[PDB]
Amino acid sequence: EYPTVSEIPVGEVRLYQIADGVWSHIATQSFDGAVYPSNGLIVRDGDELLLIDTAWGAKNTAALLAEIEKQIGLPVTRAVSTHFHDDRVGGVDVLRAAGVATYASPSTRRLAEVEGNEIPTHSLEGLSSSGDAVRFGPVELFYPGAAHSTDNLVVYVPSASVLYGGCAIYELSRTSAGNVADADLAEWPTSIERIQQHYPEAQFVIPGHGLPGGLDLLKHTTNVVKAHTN
Ligand SMILES: CC(=O)SC[C@@H](CCCCc1ccccc1)P(=O)(O)O
Ligand SMILES: [Zn+2]
Ligand SMILES: [Zn+2]
Repeated sequence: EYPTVSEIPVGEVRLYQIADGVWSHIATQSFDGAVYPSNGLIVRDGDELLLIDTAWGAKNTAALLAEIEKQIGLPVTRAVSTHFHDDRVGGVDVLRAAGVATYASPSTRRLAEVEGNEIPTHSLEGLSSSGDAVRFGPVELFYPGAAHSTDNLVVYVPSASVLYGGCAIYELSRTSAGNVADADLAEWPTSIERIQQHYPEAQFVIPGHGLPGGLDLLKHTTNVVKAHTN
């Protein structure tokens, strides 16, 4: 029932309802000769929608906006990118062209600029130290410390007990670290520990790629990272 990579041609986007007023969005994109699925989040914010992460590329993000208009019909008014790589900020220009106010931490904005990626317009203050959390409409943003990247944020929806880990959290079936180019393998288990401490009550955990699960994904990810380290 959760859509898989084989079911979503590149350029199409699926919406999956996780709880009332909470959806994931699922897209697919080419990376180094293979196509991968990728998740983001959509959260009802009163009469508006809060978007967490692009759909990995301009074309996919446009399809996401279209699918949202068709299936939900509320405007996306704000978007947060959880780190600076293309699967998270690629498409920010499309969001801005459609009237969406784009946000990310100062760190993410700077790293995106250096990388030559699209740059979210607005900075999110209050997230510069490991353990920092801030409220952002219907969600809490949390910086757990360096993991998949040094800037990676996670997102909690308190009304639904949904934890979106982004690329810091792996799906259960995944045994192999992916692109760990900007990763901090030594810090990553500690950062997961911070997430586990801060959100002990999470009922649903959404990884950056693949199938949703529960808090068991946190331990699974730590095991995989440590294996790539041992
Ligand atoms: C999310 C990651 O692991 S890094 C993001 C890169 C894409 C990563 C896809 C890696 C992957 C490998 C195996 C299964 C799922 C995803 P990009 O810099 O092109 O946005
Ligand atoms: Zn990344
Ligand atoms: Zn990713």
